[PDB]
Amino acid sequence: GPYMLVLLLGTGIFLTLRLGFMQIHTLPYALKLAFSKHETSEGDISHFQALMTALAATIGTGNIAGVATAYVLGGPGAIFWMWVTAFFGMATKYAEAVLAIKYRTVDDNGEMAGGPMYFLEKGLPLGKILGVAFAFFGAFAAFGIGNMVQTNSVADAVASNFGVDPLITGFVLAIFTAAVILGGIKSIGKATGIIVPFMAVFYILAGLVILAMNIGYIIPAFGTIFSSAFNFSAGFGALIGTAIMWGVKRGVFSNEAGLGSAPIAAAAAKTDHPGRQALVSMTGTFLDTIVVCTITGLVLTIAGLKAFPGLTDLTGASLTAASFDALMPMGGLIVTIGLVFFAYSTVLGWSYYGEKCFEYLIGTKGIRLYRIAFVLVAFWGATASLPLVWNIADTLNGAMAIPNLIGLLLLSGVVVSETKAFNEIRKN
Amino acid sequence: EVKLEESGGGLVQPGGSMKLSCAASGFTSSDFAMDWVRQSPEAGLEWVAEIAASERHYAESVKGRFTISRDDSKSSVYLQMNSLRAEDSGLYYCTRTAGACGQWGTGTTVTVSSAKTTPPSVYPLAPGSAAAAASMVTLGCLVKGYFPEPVTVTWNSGSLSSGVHTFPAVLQSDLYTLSSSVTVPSSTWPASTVTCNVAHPASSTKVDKAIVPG
Amino acid sequence: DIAMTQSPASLSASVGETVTITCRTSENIASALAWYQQKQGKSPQLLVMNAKTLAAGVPSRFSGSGSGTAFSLKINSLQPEDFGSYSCQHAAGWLLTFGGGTKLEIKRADAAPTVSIFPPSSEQLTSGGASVVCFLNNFYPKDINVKWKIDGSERQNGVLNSWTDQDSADSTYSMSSTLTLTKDEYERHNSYTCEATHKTSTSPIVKSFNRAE
Repeated sequence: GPYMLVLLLGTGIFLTLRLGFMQIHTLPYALKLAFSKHETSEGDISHFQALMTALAATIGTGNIAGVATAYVLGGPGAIFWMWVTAFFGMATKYAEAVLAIKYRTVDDNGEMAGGPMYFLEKGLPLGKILGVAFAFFGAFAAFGIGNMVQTNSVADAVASNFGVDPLITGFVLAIFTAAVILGGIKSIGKATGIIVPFMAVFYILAGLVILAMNIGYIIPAFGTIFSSAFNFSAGFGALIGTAIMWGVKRGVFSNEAGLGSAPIAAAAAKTDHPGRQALVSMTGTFLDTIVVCTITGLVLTIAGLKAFPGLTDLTGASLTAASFDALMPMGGLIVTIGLVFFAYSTVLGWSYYGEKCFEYLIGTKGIRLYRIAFVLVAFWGATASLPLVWNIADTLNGAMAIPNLIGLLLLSGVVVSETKAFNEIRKN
Repeated sequence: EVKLEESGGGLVQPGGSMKLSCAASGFTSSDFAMDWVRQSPEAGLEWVAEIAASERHYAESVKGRFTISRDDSKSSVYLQMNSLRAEDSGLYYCTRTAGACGQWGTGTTVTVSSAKTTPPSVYPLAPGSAAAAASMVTLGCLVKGYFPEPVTVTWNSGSLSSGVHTFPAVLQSDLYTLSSSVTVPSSTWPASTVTCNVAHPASSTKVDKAIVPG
Repeated sequence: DIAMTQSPASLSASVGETVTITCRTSENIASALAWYQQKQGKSPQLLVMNAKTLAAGVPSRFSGSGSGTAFSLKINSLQPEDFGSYSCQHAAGWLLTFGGGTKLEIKRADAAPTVSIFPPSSEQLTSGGASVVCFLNNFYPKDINVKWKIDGSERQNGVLNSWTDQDSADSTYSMSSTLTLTKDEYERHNSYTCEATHKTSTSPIVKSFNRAE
């Protein structure tokens, strides 16, 4: 059950201790390298194009609506525990990308295939059993968080606000999905490279616009978040179920910490060493949770700090859009616009995430099947009725989570050695 | 403020069908997800259906026999029922959902029974000849043999509102029976006329009985 | 399915006291439990949301607490306006379930019934039937026994009893006991009697009439 979350967060605590709080010092260099200009050494696409591919998958409706779901049920204090999910989760994502160095390219051009299902093959053979298990789960799990959750949320959210959108929104999402992922990951890095920054800057500015117009409410909005999350007034640590569980559960969903489905893209990077790309991948959490998610959470609390009528019982994506429309002139149109690119980005990314993990099982023979399936399920997901899809999504993600976490625990000795190699190169 | 008015209730035979409606106002039907909650004649309170603007969820008890729909253009929610059972009898309530059911509706009533609509017979209740002639007299009206609910009973066209008791109907084999009691000073009766005003909307019957002593 | 059992199923509170109502559930449900109050001819009224959080416009006397496997709705200084049924609901999932309900009634000083008995109408007899009606009005408490004696011999079955909701004004109950017979069976006997046994008196209240008048 939910014990996996204590396991997932536990690795974050563990690796941070074993890696000695690496994330705080390496972050600026990693950030500069991630967006640095000019490198071609055995890879499918750039370091930057790898990050934007991963961020495309990492940024999704969980950033828009998944936070709202946590804000309502877990209270505003869930944001702080979403932060804890990312900060300690940085160490997890780094270990994921480092161990992605034990990757072998596949036939049918370089394409390259790296991921936790491969680590386990290079573990201490049982690993062959864990890796094929990981691929079995992830091949399915991509349809949940990566396809159906994102494609349904936009379809319905567009129907509420613009309403001339039955399946039409599903059709356009499928066509634009096939066009990009037709040209494999090389096409993705092109599309995800242009889309993601335009997407993130569009949003983030509107949030900083909202913060600008309501400067005074900023620090109290932080206050209610910190006052909550540590509000033991009710129950002996019974906020575990209220704020902490929803913060962690929805936090892992947005930034994708201990899931083992984040490096799938880092492997395609043109990287000299694991540490070169693994530092760029560690920024996956930071941009999602501490930046994008925090922007969403700040508006939500600010709406709650204000009065505003009728938003008290709003489901999720509609709440945030209403929270934006309340504070900004066209904030409602902004959020629903962002939701389209936020979800579409995540469709393309997790397609590759599922492709390479699928091909582990069947080889490149069925790669054509996975893509056409992903396109069709994207269409069906917008039309079908998936009210509790998030619930079945989180279960698949947890199923994916169990094996990879075991590897990161066991292979901590490998990375800490491999880290002491790269940081030695970092003095030259 | 916010408005939710349900409509469309009625009497329908088992296996039959009908669709309910809930005209909504005072807010944005499109942004909020809506529910149908039903209360049986015994204060059951049972959840029936969910909808947001695209996808829907149903209770296992009615899965496949109910269809919840929405029309954000007309700001109304529907609930279509087919292959109805006796257990589907209840007050069907309209509401908006998220974690708690905050804004509820008026309620509309469904009765699922093979019984046949039959108008009431209204008989006057006047005390026996050897009454004790106490300071106050108590008179009555008996409304028996009617289906389906409801009946509305007033005394002297609403002039007599104090000291009246209309008892809840009791159902015995396909028919309802109801009685109502009024108390007035013995000075008034029979000197001043006391009349019983009974109305059964389903049968389009309105009848007045004057209470006369024996 | 989550089964929520409320206790006590019904209670009567002497006005101005404090009372505590419990909603108990099959499995842990975190803080996702909500409370309603419903009155005759009305939809449920939300009192407390998310176990403890307070809904606006509901008086401060209402407070709820608990999480998981223990929930309580607490009313401090009851008032006659609190008469009604109290229901609990949980938000675990989307198939939100409810409790069986708790009926809140009011205590008053005991008062004896005002018994009245009516013979069958002349119209009903010509229609082939005869109903004998006994009215027991404005009495407290609800616990009452009505016995029908026909010609001195008790009649067990054939009686329809109906009770009113507690009176809003004076907190008194009322009931009507109707004994229904065919005309031929009614005309077979002479004396119909209505015996009301209540805690107010050791000796019952007897009202009767004879058909031979």
